[PDB]
Amino acid sequence: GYIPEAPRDGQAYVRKDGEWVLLSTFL
Amino acid sequence: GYIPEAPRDGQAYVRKDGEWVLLSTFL
Amino acid sequence: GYIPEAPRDGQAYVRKDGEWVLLSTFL
Repeated sequence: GYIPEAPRDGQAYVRKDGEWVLLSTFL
Repeated sequence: GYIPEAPRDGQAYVRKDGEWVLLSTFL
Repeated sequence: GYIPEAPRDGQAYVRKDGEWVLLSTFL
């Protein structure tokens, strides 16, 4: 399987539950 | 040249060495 | 609408702005 691209808002995302979550949420 | 989808267990993954690595492992 | 694969040099990347950023940059 392959994931879909993450938003381009200059924010970092992590790949969780098929979605892009802000890395900062893990910070 | 895209990456494959990460697990959907509610965990966050980072993209390293062609694999999904638990973000929490980096925290 | 998927993202392209990150480097396979054992470094973890975060998805931000259509690019792979090192997770350690967030650590």
